[PDB]
Amino acid sequence: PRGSHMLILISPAKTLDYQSPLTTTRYTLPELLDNSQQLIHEARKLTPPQISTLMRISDKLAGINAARFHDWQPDFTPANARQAILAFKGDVYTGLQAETFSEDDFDFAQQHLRMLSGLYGVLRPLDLMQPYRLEMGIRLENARGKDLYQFWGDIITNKLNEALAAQGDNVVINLASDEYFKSVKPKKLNAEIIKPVFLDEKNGKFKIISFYAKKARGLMSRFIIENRLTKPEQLTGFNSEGYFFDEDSSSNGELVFKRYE
Ligand SMILES: [Cl-]
Ligand SMILES: [Cl-]
Repeated sequence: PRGSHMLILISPAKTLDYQSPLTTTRYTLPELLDNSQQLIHEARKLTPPQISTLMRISDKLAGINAARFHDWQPDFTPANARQAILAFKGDVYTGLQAETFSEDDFDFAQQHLRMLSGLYGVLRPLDLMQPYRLEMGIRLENARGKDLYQFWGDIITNKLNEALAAQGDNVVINLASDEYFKSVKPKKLNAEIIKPVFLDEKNGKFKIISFYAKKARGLMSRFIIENRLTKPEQLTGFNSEGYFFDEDSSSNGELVFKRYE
């Protein structure tokens, strides 16, 4: 893989959509399914009551997810799976708004965007995925350890490095939640890390407000893709929905964007 000099990382989503019209029919296949299969083997051992307490979800949703683990099999097709960038729904994906992407937009995203995933490890935008719930921070015991950080080890970082240029200045734009970015090993990552941070106002102070911040990470992802950005300095132009760059508040690889109420 050639890789590129700019890679965006975002979180996955809990809500999945396999019924809306496909915005593109082009797809690829996830590259870490041998690992995924091992996790499915463990996940299948859980009863629905165990899923409900472990994942803190309703009995009904635990049942649905028990069935998903039972039903999962690695021969992915459009009849049984959907591209990750289309399947995921939630605040990040509302900001990203992939349903308005052109085929060229999808090609740029396929080169420059990756979703982290408890089950799949690393997803490309066009990678088909079968439905699941397995959040990265879940304490699922496995052959390699007591949780998914121990399971994935350096694998996720190594896969991201494959998508980065072998030499030259690379940047990884961390637009993922800490739960997911914890699966990446910065000392082993072949890139500078830049973390755009979105702060909203409250009582004269600026703070991370989760529902706003998730949508903002999506808006920024879309900004980068739509404008085909190549360099870190270009990210400071982001101003969607009232955010503005704050240079003085930005250090240590954070790029801070503030927004008034
Ligand atoms: Cl659905
Ligand atoms: Cl997020």
